Amino acid sequence: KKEAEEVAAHVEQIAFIAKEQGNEEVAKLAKRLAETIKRLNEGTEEEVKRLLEAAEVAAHVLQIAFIAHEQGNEEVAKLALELAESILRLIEGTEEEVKRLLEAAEVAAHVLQIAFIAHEQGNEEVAKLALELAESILRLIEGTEEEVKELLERAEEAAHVLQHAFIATEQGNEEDAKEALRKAEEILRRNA
Amino acid sequence: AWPAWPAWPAWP
Repeated sequence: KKEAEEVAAHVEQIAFIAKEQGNEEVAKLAKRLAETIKRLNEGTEEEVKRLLEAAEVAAHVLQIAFIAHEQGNEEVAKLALELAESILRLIEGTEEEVKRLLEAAEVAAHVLQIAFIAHEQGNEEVAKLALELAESILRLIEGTEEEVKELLERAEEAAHVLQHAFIATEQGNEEDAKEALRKAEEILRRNA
Repeated sequence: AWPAWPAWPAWP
């Protein structure tokens, strides 16, 4: 139960920094997340820890939204705000679907960070693919398909291929990066 | 397993 205290302290520090910078959306979301961590301090131990991991993911998403808003592009910022809202909405206790949607949400947060880093480095094709994939994962998590498990597995595979392309671009190997981008685009487009 | 994700940003 001591991890919850650390997570709440970090979330409140994020809220303080957001209030200092003037990001009211991130401040409101951090306050909501702190209240959610408060109201979930006691309960079943097997689920409290998973909800704390979800709260850690949400705090990282808030950090990503904050740095995206501070350092320019608002696409990543708005997508991360929506992702944090989705995480806070699903935390409210639909376990059989939340245990599956939380992995997809964390993958979406990773893809958002990928898009932000790639845009800050001029690799705008990876950033476009990452934004498209993050939109796909967000619409799948918020959607009521209930066939979402297979589509989310497909999207996570595409996200890992995109991560491979990102690492290739960071290392300087464009020949494999373009092929990985093509493969990820094919995997994502196979969802229609 | 999969290649590791980029690390989370620095805590504000």
